[PDB]
Amino acid sequence: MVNTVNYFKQKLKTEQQIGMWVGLADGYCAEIAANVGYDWLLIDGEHAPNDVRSILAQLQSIAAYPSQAVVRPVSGDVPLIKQLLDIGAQTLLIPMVESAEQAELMVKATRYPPEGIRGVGAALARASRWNNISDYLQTADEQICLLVQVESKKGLDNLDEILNVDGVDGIFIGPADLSAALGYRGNPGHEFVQNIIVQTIQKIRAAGKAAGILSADEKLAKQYLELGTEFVAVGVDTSLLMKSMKQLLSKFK
Amino acid sequence: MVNTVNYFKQKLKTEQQIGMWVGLADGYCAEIAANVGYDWLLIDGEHAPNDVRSILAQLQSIAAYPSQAVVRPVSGDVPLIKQLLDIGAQTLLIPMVESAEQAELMVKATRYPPEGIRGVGAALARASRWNNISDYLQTADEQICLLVQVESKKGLDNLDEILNVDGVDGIFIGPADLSAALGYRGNPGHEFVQNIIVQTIQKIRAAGKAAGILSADEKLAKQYLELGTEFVAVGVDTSLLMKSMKQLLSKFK
Amino acid sequence: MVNTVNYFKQKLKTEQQIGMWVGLADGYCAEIAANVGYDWLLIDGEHAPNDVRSILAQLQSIAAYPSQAVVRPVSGDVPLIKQLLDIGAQTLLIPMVESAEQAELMVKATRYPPEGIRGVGAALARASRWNNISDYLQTADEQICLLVQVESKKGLDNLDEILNVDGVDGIFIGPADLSAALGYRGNPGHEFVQNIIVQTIQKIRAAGKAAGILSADEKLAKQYLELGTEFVAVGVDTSLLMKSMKQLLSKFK
Amino acid sequence: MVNTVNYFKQKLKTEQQIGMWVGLADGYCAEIAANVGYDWLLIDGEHAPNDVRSILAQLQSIAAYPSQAVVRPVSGDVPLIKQLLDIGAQTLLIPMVESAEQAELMVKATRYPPEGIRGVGAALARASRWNNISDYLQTADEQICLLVQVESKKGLDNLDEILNVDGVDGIFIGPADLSAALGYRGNPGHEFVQNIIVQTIQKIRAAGKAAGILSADEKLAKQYLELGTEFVAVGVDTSLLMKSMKQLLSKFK
Amino acid sequence: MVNTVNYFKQKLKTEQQIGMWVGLADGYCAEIAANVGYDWLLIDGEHAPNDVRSILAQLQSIAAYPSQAVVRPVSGDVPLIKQLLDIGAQTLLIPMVESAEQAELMVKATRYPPEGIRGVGAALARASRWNNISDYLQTADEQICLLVQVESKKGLDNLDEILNVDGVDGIFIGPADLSAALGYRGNPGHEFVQNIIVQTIQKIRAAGKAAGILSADEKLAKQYLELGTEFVAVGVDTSLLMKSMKQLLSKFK
Amino acid sequence: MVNTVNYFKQKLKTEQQIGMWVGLADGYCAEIAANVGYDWLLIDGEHAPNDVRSILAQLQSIAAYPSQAVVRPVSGDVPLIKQLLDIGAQTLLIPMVESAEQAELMVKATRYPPEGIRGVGAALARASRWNNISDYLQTADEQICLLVQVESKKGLDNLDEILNVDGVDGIFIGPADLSAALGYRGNPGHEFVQNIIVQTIQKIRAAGKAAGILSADEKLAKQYLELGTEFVAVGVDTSLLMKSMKQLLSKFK
Ligand SMILES: [Ca+2]
Ligand SMILES: [Ca+2]
Ligand SMILES: [Co+2]
Ligand SMILES: [Co+2]
Ligand SMILES: [Co+2]
Ligand SMILES: [Co+2]
Ligand SMILES: [Co+2]
Ligand SMILES: [Co+2]
Repeated sequence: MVNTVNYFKQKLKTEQQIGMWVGLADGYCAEIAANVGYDWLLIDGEHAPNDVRSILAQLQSIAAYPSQAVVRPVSGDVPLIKQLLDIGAQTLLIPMVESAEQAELMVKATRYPPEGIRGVGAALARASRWNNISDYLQTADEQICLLVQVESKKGLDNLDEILNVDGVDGIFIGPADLSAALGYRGNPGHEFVQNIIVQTIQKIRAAGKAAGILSADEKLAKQYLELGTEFVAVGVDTSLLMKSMKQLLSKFK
Repeated sequence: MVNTVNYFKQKLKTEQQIGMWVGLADGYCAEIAANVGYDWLLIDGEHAPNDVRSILAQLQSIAAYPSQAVVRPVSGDVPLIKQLLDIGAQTLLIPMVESAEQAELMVKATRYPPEGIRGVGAALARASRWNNISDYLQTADEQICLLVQVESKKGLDNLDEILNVDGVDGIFIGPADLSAALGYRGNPGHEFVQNIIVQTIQKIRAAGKAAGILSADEKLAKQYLELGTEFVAVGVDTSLLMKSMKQLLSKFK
Repeated sequence: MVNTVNYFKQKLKTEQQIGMWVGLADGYCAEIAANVGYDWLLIDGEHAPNDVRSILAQLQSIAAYPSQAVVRPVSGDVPLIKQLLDIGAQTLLIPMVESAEQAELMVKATRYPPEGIRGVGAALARASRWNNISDYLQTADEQICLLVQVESKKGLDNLDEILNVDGVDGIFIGPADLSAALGYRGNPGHEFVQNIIVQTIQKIRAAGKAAGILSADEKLAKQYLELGTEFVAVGVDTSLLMKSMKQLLSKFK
Repeated sequence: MVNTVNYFKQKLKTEQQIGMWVGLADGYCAEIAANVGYDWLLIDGEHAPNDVRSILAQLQSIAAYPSQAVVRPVSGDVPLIKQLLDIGAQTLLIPMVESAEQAELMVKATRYPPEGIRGVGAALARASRWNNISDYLQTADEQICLLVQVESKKGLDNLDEILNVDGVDGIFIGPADLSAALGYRGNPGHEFVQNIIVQTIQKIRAAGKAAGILSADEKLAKQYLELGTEFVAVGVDTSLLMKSMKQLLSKFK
Repeated sequence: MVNTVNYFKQKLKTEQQIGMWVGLADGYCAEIAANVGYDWLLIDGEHAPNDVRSILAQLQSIAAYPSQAVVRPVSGDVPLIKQLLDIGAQTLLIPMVESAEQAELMVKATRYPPEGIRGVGAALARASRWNNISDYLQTADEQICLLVQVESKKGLDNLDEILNVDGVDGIFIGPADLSAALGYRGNPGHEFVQNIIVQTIQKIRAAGKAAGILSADEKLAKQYLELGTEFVAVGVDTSLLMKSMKQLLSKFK
Repeated sequence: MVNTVNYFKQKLKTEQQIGMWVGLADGYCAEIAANVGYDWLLIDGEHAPNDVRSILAQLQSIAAYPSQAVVRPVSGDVPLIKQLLDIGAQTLLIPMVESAEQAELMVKATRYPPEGIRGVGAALARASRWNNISDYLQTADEQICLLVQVESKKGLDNLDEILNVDGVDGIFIGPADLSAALGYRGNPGHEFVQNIIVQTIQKIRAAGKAAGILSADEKLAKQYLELGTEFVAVGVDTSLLMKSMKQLLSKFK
């Protein structure tokens, strides 16, 4: 076998990718999302009740479909990153990155020694298909994509430094965490927040990195797409399930 | 503790109850559905990948919420009915009931001896709260509700006989199974099928039993409500998840 | 490896075995029970939320301990009996056996062809340890023990006939199901029920079969032991958990 | 989406398909098997500790790979067949089929009314991808493959009648169950058994049906392939795991 | 919906709350405990085999009952605290807190920015009921209760400083960990240990914080209640299961 | 009950122990491995998709068999070590140990206060059998075995210092991680790497500690055994499953 191509990583330089947040934490729910035709599915290890085993189940579900899997771990924990890479997550979104030093550690966490600190266990990994991908240890990093979240004042305070870290492919803006950090908790739509978000996207693209964001607001998501944002998540499965069931009940109260 | 009141059973004679089909087969997904405010939630053991243990998890999720749980077993299997009653399902929807003889057996499957054939195991059952409901064996049947599905030609051929079975509280019409049985598979909206459905509802109500149905077609569900149908399911969680995710993506293709 | 010796089966002719009912339906809870030192543990597939996979987990937990496992399936279903024997259950307790014909079918369900109708799949079975027990197909029935429950009027009406079925090792009396069948539901302690139970135990032992019963009443269990009853369960894990927690709270209300 | 093509069904008339038995009962173990390149993988619901939910997990694992999934239910149970078809199993292997009457019932169990008795629940089914395959109810049977097992004397006594049932695509010979049925339990390699197996394969192919078999004996599997047998399973995952680990330990004792 | 009121938090100033330790690590076992009527149930993530997903199941089980859930994470890990708050745990018990600096970090871990460092993900959280609690981000901290454990010499060495940390609602004394720290491992009943425990309880209450403790010794628990200790756990589900089963067997040996 | 004897620990000074790596992450797969007769089974928490609960299931499976269980956590995390010891893992293999300071912390993580920092929770632990091992808190450390991995340049740079840490029973060499650290990633068989491995084994044994290693290369494993290496793992379950299934298919292509 040849390594699974990371089409998400390739498309960061070629097109705008439309994303769905997957927080239903379940292989069956992930499969339903995988049938829709999103460019990418974010399997949320930070804000949905997921662990390594439930994330594997959702990777296996999604693998039969063209949608690309991106995994968010609960934090930039180097041993957890090792685990998520070995179950075969090729794209990682690290929350709350706040310095070039932390971003560089996340780069190393995704690369084998001697260049990085990724633990070597290819015989056991779905990532190498249990060594059925015969050159995995030589080729693996070619198909690994590292994304970091800037979603705090310290992140924005270190934005230019993070954007100069080789091996950070993309910076993703978290409007919920960022708006809270700016004293506008629950109000990311405020002009003060939006102006910082737009300027941040412009600086990310000016440094030649992919910019990303999540907004369930269609008008905001379209504006971010108009600015050239490379990876835009446009909704959340738990939110769409709850809203569609409420909207239906309201037709009958 | 006193037995859990079956408000679904009580409301069959007092109001029209709006239902959501739950086929996401998961305690977390059942909890999301429970937050919406449907009168009843159908935990589908027939057409979703559920077993006794997954149905228990969804009963436990839903129990904290006013929505009433109704469980559909895969078939009118007497030992499976015993299991679903012991985990505390108070309302059952039996598929593909086709004779008064079978409807009578389903009544007995829901009642303790000497009147019925429900197996006795109160010490172990969530239904008795492990005997914390101290008079459970004397009071249990008062809060059990039996619904049967008429959804085949043989069902319709035995409708008057099923409607004279004491202890059948409601007859639910299955438009997918019935339209297929009538040679209109995938086309329940056909006049031939709808005239049979309307007449069946009228006959159910004329015999003093509750009529029920599922339609994801808003206009059909409203017409069934105008005919006085007591329990109408208006949607399915898997369908609402898939449709809402497709509708969202099409705003961005 | 040699087949696991069924010490429960051997002890039916040599001693009185003290049993605990296991309905907490979980490998961790079965392990706690296994540490106590009961002669036997009944893994309840009829009245606890168990399936083949949860029964297997509890067999694996209990296997490290001297307590012998007995499995009760939800009904005398021949394919389920096949499944439970292949995961390695050596003793089965069949509920609600009501004729010699049914008891004979249960004997056959436990024996390989050409004598029986047990399906042959030793390569896949924990029962053969995946053929690591090299003569399993020749020796298996030697360590299989069949118990049937008499717990209905039809059972008592067929008692002498069931007691003449070769390969039924034991008849277990179900006081909850039997007292209900006799119109004394929730009142097995009634003299009318107890006289029938005592005569039934005497008839079982006079036919040279093992007699069994469950009573959480200490005085009743001791009387059954004084009558020579070979296998007596004296309590239920759910009941002991709930009672011990209620008794503790009442010291502080 | 268009229905998933059943390449196993198509290849019954075009090539000889090499099969692996999957009894490790686990989505992760199924995925390892799926990477090898077998024509087909038999997910064993009869002799491995599987239920509908574990079979779904293994279908989802295997779906990303060219290996075709075949599911064996525990018995020819019509409601269980309904469940396995709805989770999207396109090929079923029914154990212990013994008459044309039972084989015809298995055909109907796989077809929608009005021709068959398959329960209609497409909105909820992975089989229709939750109605994302828009014509599923019209096209489904085109990609459904029914295989039946002849593995008893009554089966052989009804072989010519089973082979005249339209909609039986293949007859699979079970050498373990059949050798036991013939009084050669654990000795399928005996000439008396092999001569019956060869004659049975010849009669299956002469009636224009696909013949199938499992043998972990390489010489027997090659002989069956030389006779023109269309689907040959050549090993079992539990057996290969145990034997490879024993063979390795013996190099070091 | 309005936020779930934290009655445990309210009752810290109004009454003495009787608690049960829940380490059976299972939704079914947590439900049995919830039926007893304890003021609070401690879901033990530190010393029972629990993870985020098993804690969620137990929160769902307990939610239908008046008993208030308190969750103990394995350590004061800020990302894990984030996960446990998002699945809807409103009261946390942090083990082995040893400084005001650590206690202050635990306060921040429980509060949204800009005041705290709790990660913002309300759309995905059971805590907000997937935003069905419409003002969750504004009101959440009102119903969050932080308890810290003092159970080491360094803890006692920093007791006055921890007791001056605003947002620590309660200090829980761990007699097993503390007695071990004092060189009296397995001997918390020693006078040297008890005098330190009594003085610690008096100092906690003098600083206007709630004092808590666990003792399975009835005499010790009653003395702690007489001292005015606000939250006293009086037993452990694993201990009561094992003891009740041992005590029963000993009546029959 | 007396504490479970750690025969692995005892045999470090009396014989050479042959090991199998268990990364199939499942109680059923661990049981198959346990039937083979390996001296020890490595339950891999670092490079297989295991968590505390899956590791418990595999401990419970293996417990009925003479094979000794050794657990590798994902990292030298003190709270995770506490969890794995409480579920009853008596031998731990800590990855990527790089200093005497870290090795000393791992020793303390395995010992109760006042000597160590292992959290005290015997009532809840399978390790004490829920206090059914009555003197557990006094005797536990006698049967705990700590192994550390040297598999980086910093490890080798601190080898003499790690080898002088009392309570480190064994140093295990990780050829995959070490060969990558040395710039020979995927090529541990290189002379440069092997000369370092041989010298490291000699130094470990000269300091009176047990040396260990994994090699799936039979000739390398036999050479390590000839050098006197005390604990040698000779294969991996995922690798043996994949290779045996590939080797079988290639006989038929
Ligand atoms: Ca299951
Ligand atoms: Ca888990
Ligand atoms: Co964020
Ligand atoms: Co229907
Ligand atoms: Co009974
Ligand atoms: Co067979
Ligand atoms: Co403590
Ligand atoms: Co390593």
